[PDB]
Amino acid sequence: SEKCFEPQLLRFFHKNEIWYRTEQAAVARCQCKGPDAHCQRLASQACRTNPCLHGGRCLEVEGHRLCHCPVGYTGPFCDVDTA
Repeated sequence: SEKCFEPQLLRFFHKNEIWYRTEQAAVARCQCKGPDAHCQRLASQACRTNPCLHGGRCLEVEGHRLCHCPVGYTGPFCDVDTA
């Protein structure tokens, strides 16, 4: 019943929970086994409009827009300062 830690989200997930993890290109969908996650890399597309701040790359999967943030920023839109 160990949980899985996702550093991109600073969040622990329970067994069977599912979340997205970004790379520069592209996105992966992860499910917690505990403590390890099993992830599947998905083909994503670029968002037409980019809501990501500070150089974030916007990746679209399930029509849903994710931001791959640069160092110094995090959050849904690279809007949370890490410093």
